[PDB]
Amino acid sequence: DSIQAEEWYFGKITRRESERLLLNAENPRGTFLVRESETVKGAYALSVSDFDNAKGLNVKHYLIRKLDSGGFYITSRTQFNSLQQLVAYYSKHADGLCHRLTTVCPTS
Repeated sequence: DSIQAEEWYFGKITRRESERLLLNAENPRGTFLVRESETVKGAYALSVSDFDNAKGLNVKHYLIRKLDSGGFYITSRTQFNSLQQLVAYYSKHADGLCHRLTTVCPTS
């Protein structure tokens, strides 16, 4: 219910720590977590593992903007009522991300 109950929500971890977790060679492409943004107060970040044609294993970080009127988005064109709904949506199809969300980042 609250975001804090979701196994993909890691809260106030650093971008560096998210990378350490996501760059595990065992994680399938599109392994992910959501964290608080370090750069934009009150925003979130969706951190996603990828295999880049030139850089190999890498992590992409997408800013999730938060509306004071309610709602969340990576793009203002595609808005959600919750982080849970955004996660569900990007889990179905990439729709602009590097890859669809496939696997909740194994803990640590």
